[PDB]
Amino acid sequence: TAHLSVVAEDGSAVSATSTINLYFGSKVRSPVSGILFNNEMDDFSSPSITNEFGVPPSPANFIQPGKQPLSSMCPTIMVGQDGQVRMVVGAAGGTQITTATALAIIYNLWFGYDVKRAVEEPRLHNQLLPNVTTVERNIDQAVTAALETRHHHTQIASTFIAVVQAIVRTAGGWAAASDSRKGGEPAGY
Amino acid sequence: DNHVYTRAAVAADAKQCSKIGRDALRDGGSAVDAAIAALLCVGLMNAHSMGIGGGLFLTIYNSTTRKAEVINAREVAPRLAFATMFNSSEQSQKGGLSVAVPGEIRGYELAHQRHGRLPWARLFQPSIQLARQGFPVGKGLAAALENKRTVIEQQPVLCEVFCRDRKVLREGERLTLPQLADTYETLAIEGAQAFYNGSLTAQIVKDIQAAGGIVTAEDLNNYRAELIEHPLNISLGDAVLYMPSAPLSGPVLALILNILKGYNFSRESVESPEQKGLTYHRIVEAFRFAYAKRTLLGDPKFVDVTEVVRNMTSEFFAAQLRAQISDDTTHPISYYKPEFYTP
Ligand SMILES: *[C@@H]1O[C@H](CO)[C@@H](O)[C@H](O)[C@H]1NC(C)=O
Ligand SMILES: *[C@@H]1O[C@H](CO)[C@@H](O)[C@H](O)[C@H]1NC(C)=O
Ligand SMILES: *[C@@H]1O[C@H](CO)[C@@H](O)[C@H](O)[C@H]1NC(C)=O
Ligand SMILES: *[C@@H]1O[C@H](CO)[C@@H](O)[C@H](O)[C@H]1NC(C)=O
Ligand SMILES: *[C@@H]1O[C@H](CO)[C@@H](O)[C@H](O)[C@H]1NC(C)=O
Ligand SMILES: *[C@@H]1O[C@H](CO)[C@@H](O)[C@H](O)[C@H]1NC(C)=O
Ligand SMILES: *C[C@](*)(O)CC[C@H](N)C(=O)O
Ligand SMILES: [Cl-]
Ligand SMILES: [Cl-]
Ligand code: NA
Repeated sequence: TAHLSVVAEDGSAVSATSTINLYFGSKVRSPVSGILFNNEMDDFSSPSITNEFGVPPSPANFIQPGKQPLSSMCPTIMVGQDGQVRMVVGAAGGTQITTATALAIIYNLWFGYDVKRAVEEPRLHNQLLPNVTTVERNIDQAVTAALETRHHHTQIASTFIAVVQAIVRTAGGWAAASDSRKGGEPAGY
Repeated sequence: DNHVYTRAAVAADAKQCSKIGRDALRDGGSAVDAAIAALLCVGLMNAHSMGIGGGLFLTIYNSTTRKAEVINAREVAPRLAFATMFNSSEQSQKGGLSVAVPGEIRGYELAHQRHGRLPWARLFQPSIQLARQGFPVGKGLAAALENKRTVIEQQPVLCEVFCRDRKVLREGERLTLPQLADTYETLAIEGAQAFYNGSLTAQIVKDIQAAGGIVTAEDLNNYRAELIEHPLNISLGDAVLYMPSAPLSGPVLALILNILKGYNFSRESVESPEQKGLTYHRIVEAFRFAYAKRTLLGDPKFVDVTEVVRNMTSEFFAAQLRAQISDDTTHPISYYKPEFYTP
């Protein structure tokens, strides 16, 4: 997955999330056109395949010809009561996308973190199945303690949790941020 | 350098692509032209994540009409697909059989027809140059190349572009994409028809089928990007949030935020370790209640999701789940009532 956020001079906005699913998709590249093909068929649930340990198949998400598979993606635009864009945000990174998009919103809107901080801030993830809270390597360890004493089993993510690109309206203009976990950087005028 | 801009901004996961977006804006592009131009670039520099072989969704807001819309250009199962077609994870993850019908280019076209200000060819120009000239491999791509080193090095058609002297490219080394540059050139001159019903089509089908796939020319000819005039929204204080409904995860996002809004989080929620730890505990619990309902979702054209979705965006429903969050403990999976079938 990759996410990008755009705000134009007239105040219009686009939040665009795009995907070939796993890294390098299906691993099928055309020697002629160079197109690298998705393996989005794997986003469907199958009656056969063992999903994880004790995660069953979801019948709403079974393969049917012409059907689209369920996705974690959620490119979002937040607009204020006066009609001006307040936030353009979304994430990449498989099943952590929805949780990371929620966190970036929580961090900026409620905790009052500026956009760069809200993107860079350590994240955590729990999706119910599997039954584990993953936390990022540099999370506040008081938070790890607060979770463990409330009986969460946590584990640390070997790499990182998702990638977030965001733009937020400020009195100074349009503040933008790309996630250093992937190496991006914004541009504007 | 501060990345606060007076007039306009592009946030992408590669500096070069944010820049290509920005120049589109400067030359008079709409936000859509800029998104398309930048996406074409990201498909080169972050080739492991996304590209013209995949699918997309755009959420678009027009500041003048004050309307939001969604473009659905996500992949679809081929016409020859069926529920029991795979018997292992490996079958669904590798080879031509795992390939769904790509929607990306039809999505760019629809978005551009409705909202474009620059010519179609102009959106491809900087990416054609970049793919032909080459670029140093970025942080994200280098880590993906490392992760999947074994598969890349054993597959000569990927090693062709993603290796140097038979080993995966590392950060800083030069990546060139000469075939894709030519494909982009064709798309720019012949339009989207070249991919779906034109000069690239038979080669697409041949490549997918040679690797064991079942996508046909008919699949491509029939693919349609979809305009959704009324995207999901929720109210949050004095703001509204627009996002895609099913088959995407806007309803999960909506449920997480509606659960949490009744706690009235502010700066004080994270000011001391005692508040901070309770606040993050509540976040995890709302994740778990919202992921419980996720398994009922699927493509709304094939699955009746309207009541599931009405619940997940209901504030009252969210207050019901909030009242079941214990401050002092998390719970076993069954407590959240994950559901695989409607009552
Ligand atoms: C798996 O099994 C089903 C049912 O027996 C069959 O129709 C299908 O072709 C098989 N798929 C693969 C990839 O072997
Ligand atoms: C927004 O809508 C107005 C009025 O319908 C139209 O003139 C304009 O082209 C739209 N803006 C964008 C950026 O598409
Ligand atoms: C293009 O579309 C027509 C139907 O209008 C179809 O008969 C033809 O096979 C298509 N061409 C290619 C190259 O797929
Ligand atoms: C939000 O969605 C609801 C339900 O579809 C609809 O009634 C309302 O018009 C929407 N609100 C906005 C601000 O678009
Ligand atoms: C919607 O929520 C109500 C409880 O508020 C419940 O009775 C009903 O079963 C729910 N419907 C679905 C489809 O989940
Ligand atoms: C899941 O983790 C929670 C947190 O400790 C625990 O209560 C539970 O027993 C675990 N297993 C299941 C099946 O819910
Ligand atoms: C590359 C993206 O992170 C994959 C996202 C996944 N296919 C989905 O939820 O759509
Ligand atoms: Cl990204
Ligand atoms: Cl190439
Ligand atoms: Na920044």
